[PDB]
Amino acid sequence: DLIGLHNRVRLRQSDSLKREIIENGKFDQWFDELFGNDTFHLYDSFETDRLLAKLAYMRSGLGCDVIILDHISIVVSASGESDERKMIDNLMTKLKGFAKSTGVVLVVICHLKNPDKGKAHEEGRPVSITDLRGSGALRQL
Amino acid sequence: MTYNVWNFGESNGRYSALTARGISKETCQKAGYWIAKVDGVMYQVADYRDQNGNIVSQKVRDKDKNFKTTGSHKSDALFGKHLWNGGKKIVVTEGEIDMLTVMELQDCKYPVVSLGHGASAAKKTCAANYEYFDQFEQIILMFDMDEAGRKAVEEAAQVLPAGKVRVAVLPCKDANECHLNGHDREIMEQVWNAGPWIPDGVVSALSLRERIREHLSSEESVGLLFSGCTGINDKTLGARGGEVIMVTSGSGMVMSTFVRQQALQWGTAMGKKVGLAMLEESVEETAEDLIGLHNRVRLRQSDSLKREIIENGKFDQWFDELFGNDTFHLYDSFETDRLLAKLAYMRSGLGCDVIILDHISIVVSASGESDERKMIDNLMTKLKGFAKSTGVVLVVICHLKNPDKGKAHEEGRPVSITDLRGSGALRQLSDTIIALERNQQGDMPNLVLVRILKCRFTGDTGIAGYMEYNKETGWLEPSSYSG
Amino acid sequence: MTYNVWNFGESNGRYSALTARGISKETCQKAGYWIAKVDGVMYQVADYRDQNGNIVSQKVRDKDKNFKTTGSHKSDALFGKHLWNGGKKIVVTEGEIDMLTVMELQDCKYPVVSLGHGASAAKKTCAANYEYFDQFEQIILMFDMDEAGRKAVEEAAQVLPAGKVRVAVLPCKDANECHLNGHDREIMEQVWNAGPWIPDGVVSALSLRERIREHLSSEESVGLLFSGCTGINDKTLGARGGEVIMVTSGSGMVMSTFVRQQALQWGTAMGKKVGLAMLEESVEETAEDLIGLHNRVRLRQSDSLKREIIENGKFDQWFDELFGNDTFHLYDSFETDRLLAKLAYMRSGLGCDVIILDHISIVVSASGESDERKMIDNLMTKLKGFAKSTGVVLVVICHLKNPDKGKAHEEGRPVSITDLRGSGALRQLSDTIIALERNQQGDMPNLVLVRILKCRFTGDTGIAGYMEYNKETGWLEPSSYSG
Amino acid sequence: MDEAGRKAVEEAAQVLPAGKVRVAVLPCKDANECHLNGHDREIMEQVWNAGPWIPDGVVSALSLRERIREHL
Repeated sequence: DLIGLHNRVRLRQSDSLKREIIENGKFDQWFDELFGNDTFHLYDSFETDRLLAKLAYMRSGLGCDVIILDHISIVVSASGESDERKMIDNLMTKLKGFAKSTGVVLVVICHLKNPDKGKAHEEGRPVSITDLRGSGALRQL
Repeated sequence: MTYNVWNFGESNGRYSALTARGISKETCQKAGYWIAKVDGVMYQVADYRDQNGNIVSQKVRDKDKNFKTTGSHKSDALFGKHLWNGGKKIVVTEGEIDMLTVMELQDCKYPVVSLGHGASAAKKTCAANYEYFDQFEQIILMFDMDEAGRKAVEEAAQVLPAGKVRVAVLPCKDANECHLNGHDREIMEQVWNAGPWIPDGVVSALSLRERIREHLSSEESVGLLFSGCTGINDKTLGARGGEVIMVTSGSGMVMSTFVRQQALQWGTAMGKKVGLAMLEESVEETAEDLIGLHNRVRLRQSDSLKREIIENGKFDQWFDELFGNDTFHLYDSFETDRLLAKLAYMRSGLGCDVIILDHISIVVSASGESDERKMIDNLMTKLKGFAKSTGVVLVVICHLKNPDKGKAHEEGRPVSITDLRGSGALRQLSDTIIALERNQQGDMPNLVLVRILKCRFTGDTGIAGYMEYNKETGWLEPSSYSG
Repeated sequence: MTYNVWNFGESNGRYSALTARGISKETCQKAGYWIAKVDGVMYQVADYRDQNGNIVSQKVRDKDKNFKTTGSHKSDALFGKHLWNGGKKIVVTEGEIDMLTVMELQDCKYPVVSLGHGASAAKKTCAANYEYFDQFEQIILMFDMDEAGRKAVEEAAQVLPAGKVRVAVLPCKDANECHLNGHDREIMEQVWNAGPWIPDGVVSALSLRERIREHLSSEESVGLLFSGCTGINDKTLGARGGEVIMVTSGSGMVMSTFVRQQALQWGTAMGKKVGLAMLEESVEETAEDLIGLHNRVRLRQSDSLKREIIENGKFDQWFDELFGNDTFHLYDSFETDRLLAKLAYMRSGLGCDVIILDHISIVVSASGESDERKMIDNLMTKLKGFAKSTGVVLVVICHLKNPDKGKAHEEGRPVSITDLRGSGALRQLSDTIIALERNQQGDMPNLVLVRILKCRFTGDTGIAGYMEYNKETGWLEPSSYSG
Repeated sequence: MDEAGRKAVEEAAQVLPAGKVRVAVLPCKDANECHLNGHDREIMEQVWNAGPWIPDGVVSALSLRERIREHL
């Protein structure tokens, strides 16, 4: 998705182009082009504590200055515990800690609960901080 | 009250050399490893003090391998801790004796502390001490060289500060087993400049070239086209591997057909090996339903025809015809972990590229646990893992809770993701959600609608086409329909 | 320190042919099976080397059946391992001699190694070696042909890579027992291709041909047709043996009639022998209720008619008429286990093919135990077992918990599987769920609806038709009705 | 074919499998007392086609005629 985006082409979304650049050398070319400045690094998956630790070593070990964490909604692993309402907050803090404690820029993606009120999300309906998910931690931290 | 801290002298204390361990007398003396003897028997006492110098607790030993713990052994106990406040490097060993060891080999000039409850409480004891350990430039975990000892290292570093942790790697069980005639110099080569590792999941982009190339060829934009309603395809662009497609709907047997139908076409039209875990029905049953479906005849649902094809050879013929390309394989039943494992070997061993799991609603076996609400989620993730981790296409059928609101499911009532079962894991972890609605008491009681409820890869969602049940052949045929 | 590796020459070593085993001299020579003789007696020495070539350990034998193990025999030892690094297929045998054997036949063509501690340590030694073994396309396990030897295979494959393992099947205890005059060609036919396995529940379709055929003939589509509402039939295709039909509904005596009615027509129209456990009422009572129902007259419910037919001989006449075909049999009462047993002897002894169990809500006798919530389930299963285990059709009646939500049962209120009693067993274990609704204060107080709440065999569910109570004849008559 | 011997049958069939058990009924104490000059053919008529049961609560309908009449 990155490579494609960097090359203004919808790469995964196209059987033909994939084949094309694999063969015509452009892949290995584009790939070097974008990536060969040891500047992008990814956590690759399959806990909260466990994640936070990985993220930290990104910061501390490889020393990146932005960490993008796509999609907080996914807590994951330590199961015997109630409301994601509550837990979302607990993580939220460790994060803000991580952030301020180490000066890394932490972008955090987060998805919206769904109204119950008339017009949906694809109906444009604007969003407020009330409109907010969680139970206050993000709305704050 | 709690066990009194053992007074030196009160108990007949001597700072004697541990001849059994190659720890000098002068060494035991610095870390506070003294040898008492109370009421007759001679005990080995380890003096745990806080950073302030005061003895807060004792770990006492007798010959035969017993213990007795004095004072208040707080969750942050580190044996040796009081000796060092700062430094360029601090070794942290599993037990007291191993601390005494590194403290030798180095002529007690550098820092070593040992875990307070060592072994298992690696995580707690460590994070309890973040600040204390951050006082040093690098933290060298020299733990046991075994199963639980490598684990200890892992849980430890997780809670320990930043890019400071480095793992010790010795030739034997522990740093003392080495000293006890072997390789002192091996321990040394680690205290200085040893392994620094902890990224077991961080992965620099550069180092993915190959994995990426081979992906790009292997897995397909238009991965596997849904059959019986271009639309499903138009909107979702197919079932790409590593995805988790989730088919849901009302009473839908319509649903169990739709899935079956797909199984069919991927396992025959397309080359793909389908694996099926049809948890509801037998393995023979589902096999029949396939055969019948493939032959556009309602096979199990007909006494006469069954007899007919058994005798007229058509059975053995049809069977070969459909099956004899080792392309369908079924989990056959009578736990969660246990199922997941079987499904894995279908992926990994027989190497099918779709696994269809009919009907998540059935969790099953490990009974002492509350809400299916929660557990449905727990499974959900293992599955998504399985999926992404192995690139198998995992279709997962799932049945709908029932409204409480006016019009039922057979009354057609459309479905939303709110309308969703679980308590979020499917509503999340699933990549494409295909729902099928059917108002079985109406204008077209055989007409069935298809909503795409979600589709990460494209996010083009909504009504996506119609099909019609042929009561007669058994198929979900494609249908003309709109406004 | 550990037992020194035995030097060839130091011990008077020769590579000689094992004439006792039909292993050639040239053979022993490649795998490193040499014959020393130290301090007088002549020992057989197996030379275990790592992949790098160095001799890491020795397994030495003396004639009488002893051993002596030199060097460090690590948990991952494979005798012969150092010979092969890669290949299309590697035989793995239990012991050294059997390796030597495979190493002989064919004119010797494929890799063979033997288990390091073989026998019992099959699991450990193997998983120790995943990477080594994955170096080959298929791993042929040629272990002992006995109790613990098949087990070894099993524990082995479990830990061995993916879909590569195949099990060897020889005519004798081991591959050498074959060689030693018998069937070299038998060993051969296995090394090439010898079958695959050890998924204990994954089952490729191809491998079901036979099981399917025999199914198709054995089991039977339109099993026993519900009477009084084609619909019940249309949707469920009847009551197939070994199923568990579950009739439920509100206050329904309507329910207790419907079941009774079925009992009636199965045990008369159809040939089938019905067995009844009507736990609510007496055995005499239910019998009257049948008789009357069969003669379309409300027998018990009428002083006058009772007297009438006792005297005018019609009783003894009706009675014969209905009963005298030894087709109905009833459990007559005044535990769970205890009941189940009786029900079984109905099935097994008198061999009836339907057992109707009126009204599960009554558990009864073994009192010291909590929730009927839980226990309802326990019985549920024994039942479904009985059912499927013996192929008897088990109708089970069951009464409904009462809403708390607005409209009651006699206010018609429809029922869902959520609406269900129990705590999951029935909501599960039951194959078809027929529910009957009746709004006894309304437009048609005698009109009763039938939901198919579930039906494994077809999954076609929902509203399935209507009947009407004849307060007069006592029957649930079929009725005209829809939108 | 005695007090404790019929009892044995009872306790036996209770623990034995399903609808398989059938009781043997001989003219004398045991199957040998029969053989020892008597009725070999009596033992035979049992080995083939003996009497099948124990059911202490199962009750075929036919066998209720009387109880029913008197009920009515």
